[PDB]
Amino acid sequence: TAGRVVRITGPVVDVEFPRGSVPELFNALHAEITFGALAKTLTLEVAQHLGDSLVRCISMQPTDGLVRGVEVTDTGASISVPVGDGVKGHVFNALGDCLDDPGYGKDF
Amino acid sequence: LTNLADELASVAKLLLSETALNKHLAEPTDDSAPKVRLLERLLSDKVSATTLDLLRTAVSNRWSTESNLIDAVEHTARLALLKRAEIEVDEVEEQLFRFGRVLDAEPRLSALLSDYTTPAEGRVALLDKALVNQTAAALLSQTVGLLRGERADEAVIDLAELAVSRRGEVVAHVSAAAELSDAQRTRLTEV
Amino acid sequence: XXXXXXXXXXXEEIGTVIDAGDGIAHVEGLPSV
Amino acid sequence: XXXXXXXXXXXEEIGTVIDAGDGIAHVEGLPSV
Repeated sequence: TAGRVVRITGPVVDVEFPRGSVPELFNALHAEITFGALAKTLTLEVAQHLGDSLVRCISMQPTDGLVRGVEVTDTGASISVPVGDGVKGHVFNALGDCLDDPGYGKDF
Repeated sequence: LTNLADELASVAKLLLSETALNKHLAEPTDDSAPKVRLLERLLSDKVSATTLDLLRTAVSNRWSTESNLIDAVEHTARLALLKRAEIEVDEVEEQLFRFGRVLDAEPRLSALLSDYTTPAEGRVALLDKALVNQTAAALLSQTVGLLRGERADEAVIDLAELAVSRRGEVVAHVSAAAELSDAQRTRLTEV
Repeated sequence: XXXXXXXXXXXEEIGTVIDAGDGIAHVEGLPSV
Repeated sequence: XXXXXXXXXXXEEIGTVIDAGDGIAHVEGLPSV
């Protein structure tokens, strides 16, 4: 199952879910964006509940290139980052992707 | 006419039952093909052909407010039932208006007329037991069933005004110390 | 027949949460508290 | 049956100016924007 998008304005996005499908606070949501020159993967963190199966949330990527009606998938989990001894001597972003190597830090 | 009115009452009750359908059907759209497809896919074989076509025409037509569309069905049912009763108009209208006046006279009954989250048909049974023209009683029961948090005195006043407006005559309230003569009353009507 | 109709008409608590957020929630359904 | 309704609702081009003025405007439909 999944929800849809109703309004877009700035970085805040409100989404809709069917009955018995709203998740809890501090959860990770994924959305797919497509275009000829701007294709990415939006990651969103649930902010608050508006009722009527509507939840308002924030995204950590620019919202340019978006279109209404796109379904949004849910991982049912909060934000997480790998940890370990190999983290030392490496550079990571907010999502924890190794800036030094694209494929680094995806197994711990 | 009676079967069509019953079908319209059923469709109004089911549409009022759920808020999601009412919210979505009111979206201001130039197109209606998905709307008519949804109507066909959702219990379209439980209604007569003429009533279904009227409903489809209503759905196709744009409406400023959803509650306007909802009340349009009730108004259409009321006018259709009134025309069926007409098809004796003066006697029926006088009976209905005097019934409304006599029920408005009692303030205890007006207090008990408040129906919110009350049983759907128990209140109707109580009201009809408390109280005739078959058409008048049927219209009264229809009004009782369709109300939601509204003044029943205003409802019956509006219904009587609509009924008298169906004909070309215009209502007028006359206050006098005592009843006027029949010749006097006819001369007054002529004036 | 009005008072009679009235007498004829005359003849376990829990609520539901509708919305929440920021440490404040809305709940409805309690008659008298 | 509600899911089916939603799915059915989910399924060149011309727009229409709903309201315009003061350098701003509103347009209906055209969900491919």
